[PDB]
Amino acid sequence: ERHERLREKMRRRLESGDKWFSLEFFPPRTAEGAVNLISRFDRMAAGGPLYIDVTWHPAGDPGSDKETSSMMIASTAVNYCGLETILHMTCCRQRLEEITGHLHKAKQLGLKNIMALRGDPFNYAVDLVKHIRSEFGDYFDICVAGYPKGHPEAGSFEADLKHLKEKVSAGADFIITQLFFEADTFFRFVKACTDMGITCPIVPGIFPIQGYHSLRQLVKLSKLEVPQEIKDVIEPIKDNDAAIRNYGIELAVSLCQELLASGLVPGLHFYTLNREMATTEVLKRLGMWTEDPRRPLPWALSAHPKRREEDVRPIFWASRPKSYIYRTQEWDEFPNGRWGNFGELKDYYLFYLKSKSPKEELLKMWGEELTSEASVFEVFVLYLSGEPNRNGHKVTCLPWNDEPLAAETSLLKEELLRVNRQGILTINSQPNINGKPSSDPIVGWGPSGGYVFQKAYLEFFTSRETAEALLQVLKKYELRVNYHLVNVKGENITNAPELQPNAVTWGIFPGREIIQPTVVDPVSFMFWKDEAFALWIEQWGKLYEEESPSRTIIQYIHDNYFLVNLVDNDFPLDNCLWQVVEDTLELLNAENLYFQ
Amino acid sequence: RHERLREKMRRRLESGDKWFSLEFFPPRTAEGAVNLISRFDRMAAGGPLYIDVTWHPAGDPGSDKETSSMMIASTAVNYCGLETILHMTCCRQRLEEITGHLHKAKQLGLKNIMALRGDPFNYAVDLVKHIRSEFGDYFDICVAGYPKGHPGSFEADLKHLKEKVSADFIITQLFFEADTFFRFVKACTDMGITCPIVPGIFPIQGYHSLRQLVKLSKLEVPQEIKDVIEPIKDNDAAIRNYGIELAVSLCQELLASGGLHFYTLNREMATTEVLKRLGMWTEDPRRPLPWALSAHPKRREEDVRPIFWASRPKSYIYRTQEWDEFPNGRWGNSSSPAFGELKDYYLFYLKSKSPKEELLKMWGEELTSEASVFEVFVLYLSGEPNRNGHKVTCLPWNDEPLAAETSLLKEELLRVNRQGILTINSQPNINGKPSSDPIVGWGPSGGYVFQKAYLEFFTSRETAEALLQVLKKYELRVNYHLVNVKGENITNAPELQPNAVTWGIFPGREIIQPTVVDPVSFMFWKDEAFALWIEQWGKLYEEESPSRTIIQYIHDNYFLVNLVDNDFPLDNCLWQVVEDTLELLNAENL
Ligand SMILES: Cc1cc2nc3c(=O)[nH]c(=O)nc-3n(C[C@H](O)[C@H](O)[C@H](O)COP(=O)(O)OP(=O)(O)OC[C@H]3O[C@@H](n4cnc5c(N)ncnc54)[C@H](O)[C@@H]3O)c2cc1C
Ligand SMILES: Cc1cc2nc3c(=O)[nH]c(=O)nc-3n(C[C@H](O)[C@H](O)[C@H](O)COP(=O)(O)OP(=O)(O)OC[C@H]3O[C@@H](n4cnc5c(N)ncnc54)[C@H](O)[C@@H]3O)c2cc1C
Ligand SMILES: Nc1ncnc2c1ncn2[C@@H]1O[C@H](CSCC[C@H](N)C(=O)O)[C@@H](O)[C@H]1O
Ligand SMILES: Nc1ncnc2c1ncn2[C@@H]1O[C@H](CSCC[C@H](N)C(=O)O)[C@@H](O)[C@H]1O
Repeated sequence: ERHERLREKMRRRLESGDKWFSLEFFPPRTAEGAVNLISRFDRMAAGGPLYIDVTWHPAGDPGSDKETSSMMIASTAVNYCGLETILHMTCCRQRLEEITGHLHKAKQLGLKNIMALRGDPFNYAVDLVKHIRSEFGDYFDICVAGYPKGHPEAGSFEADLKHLKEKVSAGADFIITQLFFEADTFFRFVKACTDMGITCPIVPGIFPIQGYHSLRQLVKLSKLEVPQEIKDVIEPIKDNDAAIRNYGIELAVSLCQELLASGLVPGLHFYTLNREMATTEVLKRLGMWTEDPRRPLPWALSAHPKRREEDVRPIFWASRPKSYIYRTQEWDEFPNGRWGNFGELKDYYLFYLKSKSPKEELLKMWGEELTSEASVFEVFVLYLSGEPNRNGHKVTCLPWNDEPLAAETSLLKEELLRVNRQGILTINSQPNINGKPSSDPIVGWGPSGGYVFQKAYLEFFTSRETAEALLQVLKKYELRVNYHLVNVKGENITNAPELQPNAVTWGIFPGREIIQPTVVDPVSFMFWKDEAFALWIEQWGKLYEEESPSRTIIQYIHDNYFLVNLVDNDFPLDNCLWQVVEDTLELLNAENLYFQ
Repeated sequence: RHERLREKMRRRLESGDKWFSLEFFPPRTAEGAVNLISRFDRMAAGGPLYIDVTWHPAGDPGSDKETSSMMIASTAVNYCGLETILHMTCCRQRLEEITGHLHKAKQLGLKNIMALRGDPFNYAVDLVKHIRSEFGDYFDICVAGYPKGHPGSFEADLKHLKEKVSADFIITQLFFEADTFFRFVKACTDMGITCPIVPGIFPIQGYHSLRQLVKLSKLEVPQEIKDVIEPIKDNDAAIRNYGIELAVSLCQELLASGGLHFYTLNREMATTEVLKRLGMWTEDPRRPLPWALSAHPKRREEDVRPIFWASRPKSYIYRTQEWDEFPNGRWGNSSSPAFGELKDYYLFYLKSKSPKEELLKMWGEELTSEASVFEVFVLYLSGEPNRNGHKVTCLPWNDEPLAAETSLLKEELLRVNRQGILTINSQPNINGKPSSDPIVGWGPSGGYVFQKAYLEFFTSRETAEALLQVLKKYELRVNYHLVNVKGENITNAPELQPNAVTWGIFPGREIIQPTVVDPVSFMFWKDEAFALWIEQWGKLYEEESPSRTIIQYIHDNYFLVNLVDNDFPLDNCLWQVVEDTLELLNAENL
């Protein structure tokens, strides 16, 4: 589409006449708050914001690597959520060495939009604008604050304008305003700027009333008075937050509609206070929320500036995209179009092998004690089925899979239960698909109006005895199935032709060239299996004492099982991988007449 | 298999393989230069291994004249995709001169040079020397051999021949006696040269052929064979039939009991009949892509092209020859350079195969209205003769016969061409047939091939206007591009990016999408597409004539247009697009 500077996107929708919206957020003070905020990021991205924001305050150690910092929240938005992101930054109580350090760190992590702020008790925001330009040149897009009714500390309202003028002239690209109550206020302010010679975009900020706290909040945020009109309607319902928010919505809709109708406003900046409901309904009533949102690819896109060309990945990190980005982040270029057109996969320190969950919860799910390998088989079975284990606990994750199953796995639940129950322990799979509509709600992706294709895939740990039987069976399948077996020692075998990669998901779209975003690559597989095997020990086996029978079992599996991936090349035909497994079970059991 | 001639030599014959060979002489006349390129294209059908062009300083072989040895062989590689050996001789020529010739050989893409003494500071020997110093290895230089031998005595000459192995192989003279050079085989193993031997073969095709055998071979045909040609009448056709039969038998035990290098003499018939008779002539192979791979080394990675030059492959090579790198994978991510212009429509290797007298009979020695022109398009597609008994072999745009896939939509094409939709390119839609399909297959076996339906055609300004209306209700399904000779165009191609219209899915591999429809490339193509009206058809007629006027009027006013149906799993809707356009051009009102 368009992978261009924010201010390039903005003047495009300008000329185009398309109105847009943005969302402002604040870094939470606890991890659980941080975790939930990122979930909201993902839910509200579906609306199509031009951009989102993360505020900045020095009481919150905002430049640090703490998970709750403005810097790490912004960085998550860009690198994991794929969003165009604006990092706010204030220069009250800061020296040159501090600010320059923060700017370098944001550049490394992929940020590329700064809002230059003074902050409240380097003396004025303009010093930060002029400084970003001299020290980083034009690398960053920069925006700056404006005040429709004048800044409080300013003497003349007229003088505040002249100041604004100078910081915009120092090197800013657009203005975001403080909240207001009457469209007419924005309008005069705009004509004051227009008459001053300020020529950049001025985005109005909108603050939705979302309950009773909103009144005290917006006066703290802005130092404006709340009008008796709003006050008189709200004080009768002072204790009914639900009813208040429908009035906030009516007010916001009416205001924005009077702004949008202006034509002198290109977009809308919402102060969300990290809450979803009210802001989404205001935008939907306006017609600015995306009607039929599509996932762009089967995996989520990064917004890092270096990584704009990537549109194909190996399938092996599908449940661990954070590990993939980490192991590839030193690369100079990324594959575009075909994988096989090659920098090495980087190695890893342990914090990526650790689980999120505490030890006591994992033990309740995976088992305080194991009595044999079959104890392990049932944990995978229960991960797939959803039923409770014999102590009453659902299995919500595996060392390889910390989220729930995608929708596509419902196409093959019973087949998967069958093989896990016989000791083929799966960690990745996908059904075959023969050109379903690209808008399909279970497997669709990419532009509307085209056709999506998948070859059936299966990946799994199994004992040496089973693998050895699998290889004999694979001879009848030599031309149809591609196969790769490897153990923790690195003994491996594969019929990948000249060790080339195999496309397994792809899409044909009207008016465009082909997109093949997922492949099975034998070279990548040999780096992936180093993690896959290590996760047995780092998340499961260490839950037990070194001399325990439960550890002996997990360690045994790690030292002996094979990792296996299988692809059925004949996507127009029924998935043949289930019959491959049944043929293996027969071969293993060929001397027992009770299974024939 | 895309490797050098040394690797391309030892790898086949060890693993139960034997190969062809064909030697040609550079022609003397322009008309002969075009005849020879055509004969290059035909006999390339015979799945040969390597081809060969002779050399002699009297014919200024290093020059740029179309008759020069080095141009013929440069054309063989660049425009015909044959792997070729350029002969080179050292007879009396300065140290600098041979160097300049060697510079041009590899530079023009030539890889297999053959060093030979020239019959009037070096003699036979100093061939590999000159080259080797600036040659490299496994580039495959080859040296001459005369089995029954001729000037010296075999003590030094026969010593000098297997001594010059240092040179991947050698070529042997005509063997008049069956297995006469067979004594050369084991004796050549005794010579100690670790390279293989390549044997000759020379046919009889006329009376004045016989004498030609004495002049080039400097040997005497056996008395027995002369006892059968003297009775062979002045009917060179007679003498010929006995020639191929003399041949097929000789090497028959020879191919096994012992590659066959056959001295064509720039003639096809005999050397071919012996080929399929010897069991070494492939007449229907699988195609690796919908279009033919260039033999040049710099186009190693080329695997996607615009659909617009499908009938004019050699023009595409000509207009792309200045490019440093070639598009791989997708077209649009290769940031292509500009196409070079085609200003010379009379290049011997791009001209039409038909002389002007033939084109007049098939296209009309006079034209009376625009409909005169429609009918010629219709006859080309149908195969039926015109009113004067002549089938239409070709069009300005299409100098060969239809591909097999067009039979899937012959009747549909006849309907639109009759109505003034003058087509020059098409393909059917294909929803996943086996890659080994005989009509539309290509690529590795055991996969699936796909096509979006395509249509490209000239039509009048009035028809184009009405087509635009009809397309308003196909906007989501049909991609379109229209343009006239002046350059006014309209397309709904999104962001002007290209559209993939043929692709395949193969076991254990990544996707291959060799054909696109690209709105940028289409602006360069249209210049060539329109110029063919005047250069091929219009200039058949006197400049002031009513015929030329009609062609001139079409060139100056019609639009060229291409259409794609994106919904490959559904029946082709391009035929309904046209019916609706022709409906809208009629005055019902109820
Ligand atoms: C959209 C928006 C986002 C915000 N985000 C944050 C955030 O993330 N974190 C945070 O802590 N605060 C934030 N703020 C608060 C903002 O910092 C305060 O309003 C602050 O008091 C003023 O900062 P400023 O960048 O507007 O400063 P300035 O532009 O420097 O204005 C401050 C005052 O100085 C005066 N002045 C300007 N230039 C000169 C000059 N050359 N000489 C003399 N006087 C001058 C102006 O008239 C004005 O009265 C935000 C405000 C807005 C509107
Ligand atoms: C397949 C083939 C293709 C040909 N193509 C051409 C062509 O394109 N143009 C053309 O003009 N002719 C061509 N000829 C003919 C060739 O040029 C003549 O045979 C020429 O007179 C020398 O051939 P040669 O390459 O064997 O020479 P050389 O290899 O130089 O001569 C070897 C012969 O001469 C003797 N000899 C010569 N010098 C020495 C020496 N210093 N020490 C020892 N022995 C020596 C050897 O004993 C041996 O008999 C071709 C011949 C063949 C078989
Ligand atoms: N333990 C397990 N066994 C089998 N499949 C699993 C699994 N855990 C997760 N999966 C499945 O593995 C898939 C990873 S996404 C697979 C590739 C994707 N269809 C694409 O186009 O790239 C999801 O479908 C997920 O539900
Ligand atoms: N005058 C004409 N009108 C319509 N089609 C024509 C034509 N002359 C030639 N053709 C057809 O146009 C096609 C050019 S080859 C088409 C490309 C092919 N689909 C691919 O995958 O690359 C041939 O099929 C040929 O037979």
